[PDB]
Amino acid sequence: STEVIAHHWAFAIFLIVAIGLCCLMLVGGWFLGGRALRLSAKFYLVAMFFVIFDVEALYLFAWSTSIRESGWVGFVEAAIFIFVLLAGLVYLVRIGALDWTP
Amino acid sequence: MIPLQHGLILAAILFVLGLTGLVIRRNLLFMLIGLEIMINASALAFVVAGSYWGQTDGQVMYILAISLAAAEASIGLALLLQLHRRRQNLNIDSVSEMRG
Amino acid sequence: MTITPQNLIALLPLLIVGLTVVVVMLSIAWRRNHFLNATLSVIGLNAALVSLWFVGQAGAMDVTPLMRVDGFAMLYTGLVLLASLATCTFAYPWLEGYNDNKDEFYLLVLIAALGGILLANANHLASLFLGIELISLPLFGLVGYAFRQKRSLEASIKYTILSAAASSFLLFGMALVYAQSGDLSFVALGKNLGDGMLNEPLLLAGFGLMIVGLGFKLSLVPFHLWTPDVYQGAPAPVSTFLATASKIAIFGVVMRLFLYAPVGDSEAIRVVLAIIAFASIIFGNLMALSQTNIKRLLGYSSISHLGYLLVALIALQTGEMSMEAVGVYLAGYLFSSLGAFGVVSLMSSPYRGPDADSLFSYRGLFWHRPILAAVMTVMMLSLAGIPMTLGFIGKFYVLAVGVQAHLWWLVGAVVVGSAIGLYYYLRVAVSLYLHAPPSNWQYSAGGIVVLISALLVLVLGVWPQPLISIVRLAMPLM
Amino acid sequence: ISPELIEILLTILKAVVILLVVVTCGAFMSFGERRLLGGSLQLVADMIKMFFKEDWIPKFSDRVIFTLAPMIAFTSLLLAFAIVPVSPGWVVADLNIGILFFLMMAGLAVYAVLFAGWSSNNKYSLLGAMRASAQTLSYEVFLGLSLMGVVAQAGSFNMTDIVNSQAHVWNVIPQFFGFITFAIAGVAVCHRHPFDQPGYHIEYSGMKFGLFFVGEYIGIVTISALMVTLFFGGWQGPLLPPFIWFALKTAFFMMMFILIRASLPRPRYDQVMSFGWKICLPLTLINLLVTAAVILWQAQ
Amino acid sequence: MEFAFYICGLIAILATLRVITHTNPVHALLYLIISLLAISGVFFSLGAYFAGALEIIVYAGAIMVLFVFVVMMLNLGGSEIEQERQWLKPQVWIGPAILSAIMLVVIVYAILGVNDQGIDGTPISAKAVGITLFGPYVLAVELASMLLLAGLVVAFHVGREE
Amino acid sequence: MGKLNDMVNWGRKNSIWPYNFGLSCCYVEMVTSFTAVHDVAASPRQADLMVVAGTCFTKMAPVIQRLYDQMLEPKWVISMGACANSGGMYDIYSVVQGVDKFIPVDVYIPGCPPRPEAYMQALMLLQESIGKERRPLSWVYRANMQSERERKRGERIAVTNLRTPDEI
Ligand SMILES: CCCCCCCCCCCCCCCCCC(=O)OC[C@H](COP(=O)(O)OCCN)OC(=O)CCCCCCCCCCCCCCCCC
Ligand SMILES: CCCCCCCCCCCCCCCCCCCC
Ligand SMILES: CCCCCCCCCCCCCCCCCCCC
Ligand code: SF4
Repeated sequence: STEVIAHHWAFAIFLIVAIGLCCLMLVGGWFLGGRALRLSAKFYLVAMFFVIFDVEALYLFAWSTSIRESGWVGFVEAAIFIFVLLAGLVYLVRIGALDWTP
Repeated sequence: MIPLQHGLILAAILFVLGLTGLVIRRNLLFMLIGLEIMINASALAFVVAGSYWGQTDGQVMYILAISLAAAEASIGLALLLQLHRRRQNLNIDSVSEMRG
Repeated sequence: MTITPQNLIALLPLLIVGLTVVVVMLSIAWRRNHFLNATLSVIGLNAALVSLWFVGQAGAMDVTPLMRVDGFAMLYTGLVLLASLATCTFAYPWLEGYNDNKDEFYLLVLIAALGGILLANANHLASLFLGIELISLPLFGLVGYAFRQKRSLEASIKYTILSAAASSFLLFGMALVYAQSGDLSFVALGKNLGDGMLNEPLLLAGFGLMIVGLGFKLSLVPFHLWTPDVYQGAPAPVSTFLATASKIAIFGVVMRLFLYAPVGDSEAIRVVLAIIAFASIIFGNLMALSQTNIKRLLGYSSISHLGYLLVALIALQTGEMSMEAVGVYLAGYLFSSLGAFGVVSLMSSPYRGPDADSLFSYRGLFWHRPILAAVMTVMMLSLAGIPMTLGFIGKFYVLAVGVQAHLWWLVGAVVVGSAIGLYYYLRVAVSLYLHAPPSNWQYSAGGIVVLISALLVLVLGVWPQPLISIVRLAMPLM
Repeated sequence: ISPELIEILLTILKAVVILLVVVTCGAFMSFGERRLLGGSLQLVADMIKMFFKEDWIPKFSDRVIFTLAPMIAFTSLLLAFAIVPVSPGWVVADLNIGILFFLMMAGLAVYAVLFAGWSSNNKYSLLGAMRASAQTLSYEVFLGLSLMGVVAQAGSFNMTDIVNSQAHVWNVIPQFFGFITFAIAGVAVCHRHPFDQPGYHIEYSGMKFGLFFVGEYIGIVTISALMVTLFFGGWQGPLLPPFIWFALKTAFFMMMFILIRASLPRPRYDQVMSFGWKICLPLTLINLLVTAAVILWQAQ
Repeated sequence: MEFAFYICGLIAILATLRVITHTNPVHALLYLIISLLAISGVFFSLGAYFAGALEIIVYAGAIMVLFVFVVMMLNLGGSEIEQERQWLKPQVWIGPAILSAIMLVVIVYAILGVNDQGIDGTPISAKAVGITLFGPYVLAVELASMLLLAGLVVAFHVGREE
Repeated sequence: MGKLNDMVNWGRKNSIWPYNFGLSCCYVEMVTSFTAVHDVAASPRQADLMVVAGTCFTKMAPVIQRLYDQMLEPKWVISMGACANSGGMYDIYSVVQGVDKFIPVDVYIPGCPPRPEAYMQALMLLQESIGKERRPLSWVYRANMQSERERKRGERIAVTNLRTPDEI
């Protein structure tokens, strides 16, 4: 066809023009003008929680685009998935893993 | 249009590179990095195989593989932090107290 | 495939263990109570164990493209649940001395049991991979549960790194197999081939990388070097679980894979597994000679016993009683390892701090712990294949299976390795009976568990017919 | 000279026009928020000064990471804007992934804060960047989950399918909790000012500081346009031409962000973490469940 | 379409080779992110749109963020990493590189002897992945949730501070 | 070329971000300068103008020197008040007598304190000084401007009568 390849050309031109724009912006900035504590473990914990819940979110991303095709069976399966996810979240909240204030 | 053997060869190359990085590095962090490279190469191989047969099982195996990658990375980095806490170094030759 | 309510009846132990995980986690979120959460974990495991009967009433069928439930699945689900219950029972007296949190142990034991059940019911490469990882990652937590102890952190790091590498090998091999086959079901691995074209190179290489991952998980030579270090460094109930349930579930799913796959009777794969089994038997018996530590000795023992099981697995395509032999040997090895690692767990409990030792000191045990010494010497005689013990019944089954299929090198390997095992097991037993210079009902429950295991080993060694009858009753879908 | 080549060149020109308009609106609305709290000549003067300022990379810092953080902070949300349809026939890429590409760009955009923190080489700056990165992780944990109700109602990841499914009713009415959670998440991951500081912009001078400034305002433009196309019909309207409706709704949401900055105080860091991990994430999950129940219940 | 595959595969191989040989952990992780983007482009060139989307969302947007976070928390200012360069000595890397090259030769020899009709690159959308994920493969979904919970509990228990 | 340098200096003069590092009463006058009744409308790394407004003590002088060194070219300095110009009324042991002892100053403001309109007048003076000089376009000759004293001499000497102090 022609519309899809036209949109591919438009998107490729968009990406290369934006990247070249930022690169030449830095090039002009660098080219023009004269010249003359202990890291707490809570950051790792919240980053790891983000990783795990992002993988569970990816499963829900896959489900959400085909809810009608899976029917009520898929709804029950996803409800079990979400309930396990929420039980893990409640567990993390209650053991103080997500509490930052002392 | 893309041969299946070419995608499988690419995945094998990346798996071999990840295994080499896992072996030759004394630092625990680069060993975890090599593990991530190996499991991502295996997941890429599953995607290539699924796209060859036109089946949706390859991306499902990719999803399970990256779930394993995320959880193993989490556990390995927690162990790395514990090792750095209680020994102040990440050289894996020093973690050899059990032998024989 | 959809899920009917009868398929949910066939899904029963998996559902009960998952609901147990959720309930235990919500109870921990309510209040950290060690006794209540341990009680909930063992109640859920007992509920799954007794729901195996309702699974048996339903019948053998397939619940998914992934899971297939039959008598084989019920048998190995029961073995995994027994090992998990024993692990919780041994873990409570050890965890009573653990000053940090104690209930995450039971949560991880439940998740690892769930992985074992999935591996028992597996009929698919996806379910095989997911069951292996579902076993492995709670073991990453449990092996280094006492991470303040130096050896436990070392064993956790070693097991995590090596098991991630093995999972990568297994995943890449499954990907190559799926590239060749086009279906991930066990029955369709090599089905498209025929008329002598079974030894396709990509299929064989994928099965080789799968064999690398599985032989890591089964402590088979040359993927065996982690086993004494991880067994020694891990906590003693973790050593019990890792010796029994992980090996049993993974060997069950390997038996299913080599039974259902049309490429499982390949001559090249058979010869490779014969080499691996021969080397596993000989090396795991030879390396346990000069072992003064009971944990490393039991690790090399695990290597040798898994080699004997592999010998039984090689004759699966030729013989017919190979599944029965594997079931009898697995029950015997389960009870033997449960008793031995339970004696080690009871004498190392409570956990006496991260800065102190975790040694067993088996010399002269009979003069202050006579019942544990009797249990441990029965277990050492059982692991040696000596008659009047169930380990001999397993070894007899393995030898009968190997003789039936004319695997003469493996028969000689079993004989030689059995003699070397006789040496080091008897050294351990006489060290128990030489001369050397609790007070709660959960320690009593652990002692009752190891005593019942000893009585089961002795009775089923002198009378193995009930075990053979209940193992032959567990036939999978032919 | 062929009509297909004419169409290809016209589509390329449309893409370049969209890019120049979104960048120019980012700079112009940067001056607009500067003046609200002539003038294009002042903006051009500021751009000239940023061009001819002495570009200084610190001696005790990395070059690649320090250079790459503003590049990410600009290009990530620019390419996030690359999926937004502004009119029928006026779109850069009619991707099948769409909002997945937006999530890809946000997940790449956290690296700008992380890399600015590493190249700062200051303990206070590194700690502040760790706090900022933990905040944007805590609030991008539910960004896709807030958009999943809209995706479920559309049944697809395509943005044109979403705005066509918003034909009878705009998605702000059914997906209201999804709307407020997407608003909070987009505010927090673009570092708007109820959540601007828990700074990592220190040691950035001249063109890199300008890149951070223009990049975050371009992210404001992108999030406003995505809010329009995901919850307020996109281009759809009763009387006006479609681009006029899209532009007025987008400008309304940019002014709404200005009012939000001028009208709200700064919550404490612990409150921000507790909110993002205790309220918004379960609200997104419950909203997705209720949306699925209503979708399966109505389609008998 | 094949040009995108070959260019992104070449970029992925080169970036991986730069990963396993670099000494600065931040530059190694940056090269790893570049390789993950290249592999996502490979996925998009094969029709696996959902796989490439998750390769940038999860692998390059969550896992590498965690690695970057750990590298920050280690405060690596030359803490027994940059000074050694022990892996560049040929007595350390020549053996394992030979071993991995032998393994690559064996695997490629296995791969080259398979029937190949080519990859058509027909886009398998995320709708089909969601249909088969919550149809035949749904026990995998539930037990993968259990696997992620296991990883969560393990990493929380190990990676506390106290 | 000629118009290009003019546009560059125009861009520099129409966009000036002050780092108002004040230390005393003069700084409080500049705080009052930001209110809406005067209508006058950061970090030293991106600021291009340093307004030294207050007494330069012997202990605060290293801070002022370091904060000026952290700035980047082009950089301009406005001294506000008698203290920053000369030390003012504090010819005392603990005061540096003028900030131009250690950093160059482009525009001086007399007063103690100057009112904010004097600061706006100095901003206009600095803008004219910027627009009259020229710097290299890519990788400094300041213009010698006529002094405000002699320029304003005629209209100052022409003053005859002033309102008496008795009334208001
Ligand atoms: C610092 C910068 C470093 C360098 C960054 C990369 C620079 C070059 C990037 C552009 C390369 C040229 C253009 C490539 C092709 C574009 C068109 C395209 O991807 O089309 C394929 C596909 C179309 O599919 P669709 O239209 O949905 O379906 C119809 C039938 N297929 O559409 C898709 O599959 C769309 C999904 C792929 C889109 C990729 C977008 C770029 C990804 C990299 C972003 C980097 C961000 C900055 C760095 C982050 C931190 C390191
Ligand atoms: C043959 C299978 C195992 C049978 C039981 C093995 C022994 C169990 C313990 C029974 C009691 C042993 C008493 C030993 C006393 C030793 C005294 C030595 C004195 C020099
Ligand atoms: C903040 C708004 C950003 C918009 C970015 C894209 C701009 C595209 C402009 C297209 C204009 C023509 C649209 C078709 C004609 C219908 C409208 C006519 C009256 C303007
Ligand atoms: S010049 Fe006068 S008003 Fe200004 S700081 Fe000095 S004493 Fe204060």
